[PDB]
Amino acid sequence: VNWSVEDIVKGINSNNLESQLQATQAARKLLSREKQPPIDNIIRAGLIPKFVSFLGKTDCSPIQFESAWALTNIASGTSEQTKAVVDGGAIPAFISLLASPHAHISEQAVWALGNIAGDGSAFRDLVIKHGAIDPLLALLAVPDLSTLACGYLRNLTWTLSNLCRNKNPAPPLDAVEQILPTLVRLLHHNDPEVLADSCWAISYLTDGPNERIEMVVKKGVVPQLVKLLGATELPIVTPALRAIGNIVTGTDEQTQKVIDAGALAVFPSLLTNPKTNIQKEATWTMSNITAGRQDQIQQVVNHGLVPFLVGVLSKADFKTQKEAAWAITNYTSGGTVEQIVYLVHCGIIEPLMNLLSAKDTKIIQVILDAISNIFQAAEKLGETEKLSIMIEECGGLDKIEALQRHENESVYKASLNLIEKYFSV
Ligand SMILES: CNCc1cccc(-c2cccnc2)c1
Repeated sequence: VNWSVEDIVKGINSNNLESQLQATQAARKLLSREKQPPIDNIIRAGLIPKFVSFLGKTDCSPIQFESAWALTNIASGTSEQTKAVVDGGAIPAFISLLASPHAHISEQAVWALGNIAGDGSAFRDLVIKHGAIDPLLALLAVPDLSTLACGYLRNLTWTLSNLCRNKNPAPPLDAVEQILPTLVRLLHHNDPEVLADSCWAISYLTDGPNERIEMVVKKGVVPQLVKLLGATELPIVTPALRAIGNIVTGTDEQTQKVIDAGALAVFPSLLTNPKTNIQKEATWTMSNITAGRQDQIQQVVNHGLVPFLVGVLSKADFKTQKEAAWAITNYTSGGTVEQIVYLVHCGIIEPLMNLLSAKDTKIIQVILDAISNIFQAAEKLGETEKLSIMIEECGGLDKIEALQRHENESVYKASLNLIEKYFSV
């Protein structure tokens, strides 16, 4: 404990496997240090090539383990540092070690690959090209997952989620297809961490174009996502909500699967969740669902979710309120006249008008857009007057006319539009 770099270098350069082993172990402990671990000094000393060569000493499993751990400590730092480990030839060496008869050594290799793949798209794809996926999946090829050591199972799930991570580009379609069945199995495993990381992996794969959303949804995971959406553990709910949120940016049939799985019955509690980001992401998800078909809007109505949207619009973090505004504009643009009537009876007008005094230019356009849609529904019933009166009684015109002095063009036109058509002669 507490060796200098000079001494580690000296032991590692000796012609003595045991001396090298003690020095490597000393290096790992130094790199394990919590405050200010001298990763850059270790790299500057030229130790990484030597650590990588110790990975192949199949005759001396303890120096395999120490250098794996030392190297993983470097690889779990910055991108330059991870680059240094990769530049040392570590990826093939680590993939070879997945096959090691020592679980401790196999596990380090899993964690190493996880940190390398997790650093970015190019390294993720490099790990895949070196053929990491097959021996990783082979480590989970048992009849029942419960028979694997918990920490072992957690490390493998974490590493697979990293192979699913990042965009531009997203992972190769072939690799996603190869990984997905094991992922679906992990998503049914009873361990909070395995579930959380499985959820993350799904949320990564669903974060893109509808074809990738489809690859996931064809595998029947949506009912399991909805169940996880109801969990007590925030670290499961958070990625499950993200995945559900991604899926409803897809086609109407993809969205409908989310509704069919019973997802909307969880949203009264999500739209009032004490954690700001859950509530934000729930309202975003709602805005994509109110942008769907009229029968899908009708299910939002039937689950009693409209009062909850009115509530979030009335009081919430501003970014959440911005999402609720979108949910409303999407609802009003695609909704039937009866569905828009119902929205106004729930009390949408007053908190809609109040958000017109926000100095965020975009929410103003969104709200004015929704007001226009509601008037068009009112035009079909001849309640245009009652609507104008109602808007005027909560202070709507004060906010709408003051928006004519607004130094943004798109706002002013649509602002003046309204004052003219529904508040004149
Ligand atoms: C014309 N499409 C409108 C639409 C559909 C679906 C979602 C959103 C959205 C835009 C910005 C923030 N949140 C949600 C907007």
